[PDB]
Amino acid sequence: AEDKLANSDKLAPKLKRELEIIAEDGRRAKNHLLEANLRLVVSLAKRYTGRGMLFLDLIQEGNLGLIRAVEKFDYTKGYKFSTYATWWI
DNA sequence: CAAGGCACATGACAACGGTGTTCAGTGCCGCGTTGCCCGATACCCCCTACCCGTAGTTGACTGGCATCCGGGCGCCGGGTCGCC
Repeated sequence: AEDKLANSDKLAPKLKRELEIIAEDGRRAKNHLLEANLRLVVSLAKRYTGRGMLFLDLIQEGNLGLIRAVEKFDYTKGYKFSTYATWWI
């Protein structure tokens, strides 16, 4: 939807708003996924705590890795998101 | 006995002696004042070796940490909920 909106060719206004709405719903689902995986990322932050970096800082950096991973994740892989994410985390 | 005539020496007279200056010229023989000559030195090039940053890696793997009491001591000062 956002790809089609990004193109310069003219689209109908109602169709453009529908595409924007679908992209917004995708954004909402993205944040749903991130909040779901917050627990995994804090677990992996535990896994590297106590090495001179504050635990919440490690959590935040892992969260950066998490947003990267979701930005690079899709169902085309026949695996759960948990297995794929942990590498990027 | 006085006056006039000859010896030696004498007031100056220059010119040599010997030696000290003079402006004069030209060198004599030590410092320099500069053209080379090289020699080294900064400064472009090419090559590759290695430091450092970026980007993947798919069974599954979904909430942690150990705190903290034997100050001690008092006050300020505010909050905080009972009180009637």
